[PDB]
Amino acid sequence: EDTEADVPVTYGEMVLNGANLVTALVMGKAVRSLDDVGRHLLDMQEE
Amino acid sequence: HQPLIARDGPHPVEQPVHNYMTKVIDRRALNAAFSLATEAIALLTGEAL
Amino acid sequence: DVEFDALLGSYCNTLSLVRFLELGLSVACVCTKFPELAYMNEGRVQFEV
Amino acid sequence: TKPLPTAPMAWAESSPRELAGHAPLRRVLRPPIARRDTRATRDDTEQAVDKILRGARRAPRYHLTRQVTLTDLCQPNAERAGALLLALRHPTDLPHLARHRAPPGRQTERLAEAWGQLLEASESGCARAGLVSFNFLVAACTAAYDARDAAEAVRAHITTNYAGARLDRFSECLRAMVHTHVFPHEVMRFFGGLVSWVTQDELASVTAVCSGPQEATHTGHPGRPCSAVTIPACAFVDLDAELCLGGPGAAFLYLVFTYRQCRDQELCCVYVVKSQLPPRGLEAALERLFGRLRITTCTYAAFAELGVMPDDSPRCLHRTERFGAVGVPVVILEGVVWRPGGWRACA
Repeated sequence: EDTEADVPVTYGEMVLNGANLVTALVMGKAVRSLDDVGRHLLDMQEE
Repeated sequence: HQPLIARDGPHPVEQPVHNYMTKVIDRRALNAAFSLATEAIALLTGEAL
Repeated sequence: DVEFDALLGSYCNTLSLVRFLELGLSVACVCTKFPELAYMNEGRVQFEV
Repeated sequence: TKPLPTAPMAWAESSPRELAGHAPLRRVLRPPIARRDTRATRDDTEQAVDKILRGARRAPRYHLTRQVTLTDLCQPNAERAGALLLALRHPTDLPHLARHRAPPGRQTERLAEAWGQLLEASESGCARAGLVSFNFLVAACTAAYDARDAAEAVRAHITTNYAGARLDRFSECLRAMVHTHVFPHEVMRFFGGLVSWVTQDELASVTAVCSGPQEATHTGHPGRPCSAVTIPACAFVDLDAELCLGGPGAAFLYLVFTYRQCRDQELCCVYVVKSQLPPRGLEAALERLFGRLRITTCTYAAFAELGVMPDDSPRCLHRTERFGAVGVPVVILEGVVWRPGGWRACA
């Protein structure tokens, strides 16, 4: 046995905000962190 | 994405292999119920006081 | 009405790169880069004892 | 953003007697008689408790019946947002009764073999099989009743979603039932409108409306991420629309079983009639329009009243919905109120 205790944690939350809503209506599709996933694709071709 | 080994002799010849795959989320719903007697209602609203 | 479909994550993989000078097996041999072997027929080693 | 004609919107954009009620009564003291002289999860928990607040701050146009059955017959998923579910009661009488109420010259053993055979084709334990869908009757009698391939298009729907065996076995049961004076009615009463199924494996928990209006249910575009809502007759083959001649009145919706007694060998006809006549007038118009009286007893049809469509106009006929690959004349009925009614056929 090692420690009878340990250092766990709480909850992680996903929400549709800003340009997720706007793609969940007029489209009906959503992607986790479309903000960064979206702007890493825009950065990517701006060099 | 998977690795290779370059190898000699009468062997076929390696090519990198990339496997792409999606999975789907398994939807359930957990549910529980409680309940109020008919007396409790109307006592709590303030109806019978 | 609202309904939608979501992509709940992407997960990629990192190819490890094994060097072979970072290994155990590198002990049991001597390595030299000889760029002209393409151009050589017989290579030899003398060994007097 | 505010009108010119203000009095019409304060009522539109939106009691004091109950306030005045407690005022004289409750405010008054010692009466009567007289003496002279935790971002999202936390938010969710709080809201559920609160919801219990408002719903417990107050307190009828809706009724839900809920039941668990198998998917052998019926099947909620194949069906949709607006659908007729008919109950089926007591499989125990595999023609036990066939013994009685069956006239002589009748091999009352037909049902027991037809029906027991149905079971072999498709035991008692965790659940029982109730809930026949409207659909599943249209296909079973499709080749039986009068229009074919508008009718068979419904049959293609069920074989590809809900088995032709069960349809054929169940059709053999309908033939055997209409044979021996145990009818499809005196079985199969109306159950509801199919709000939400919640199925598992071979099991289904079907919520459906005992009575009240349909359109006001889970609503949305569709109930859950499925499609819209409607009480679509499912047949351009069913939806016999009476009132060939008519004046505005609330249309009415009935459920009729028409039979063949050796004219066609125990025909089963099942469809819906939509016209403004109060059941005491439907028996008359059912006497007409029908030559199925073949004695060849005299009990040709049996009808119960499903409810009202308190607007004449929504009677859309659409051979346009997909319940899988198959396409069916589908007639859409816009707005319906369910009055379960009772089964009346004496003759």
